[PDB]
Amino acid sequence: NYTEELKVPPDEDCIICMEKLSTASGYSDVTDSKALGSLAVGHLTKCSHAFHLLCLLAMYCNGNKDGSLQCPSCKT
Ligand SMILES: [Zn+2]
Ligand SMILES: [Zn+2]
Repeated sequence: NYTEELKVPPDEDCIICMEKLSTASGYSDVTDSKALGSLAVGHLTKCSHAFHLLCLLAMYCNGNKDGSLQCPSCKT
C-alpha cells in the first residue's frame, strides 16, 4: 500500500464500488490488483481519506499516475 494503512476499516465507506469499507473491494472480480489483494483500507497520503486500495488501483490508471493510486472520494 502507498497510503497509511489502517489496522481497521473506518466508517467512510468505499467510494469506488460504493460498498462498506469493512466488506472488501467490489471490483475484486475484475481488477488489475498488483499487491492490494482485495482487503486493504488505506487513506491516500495526498488528501488522507479512505477507500478500498484495490478499487482505487483500478481507476487509478486514469489519474495520480506515479506508483500508487488516486483518491476516488475527492478525486485526489
Ligand atoms: Zn470499493
Ligand atoms: Zn480525497
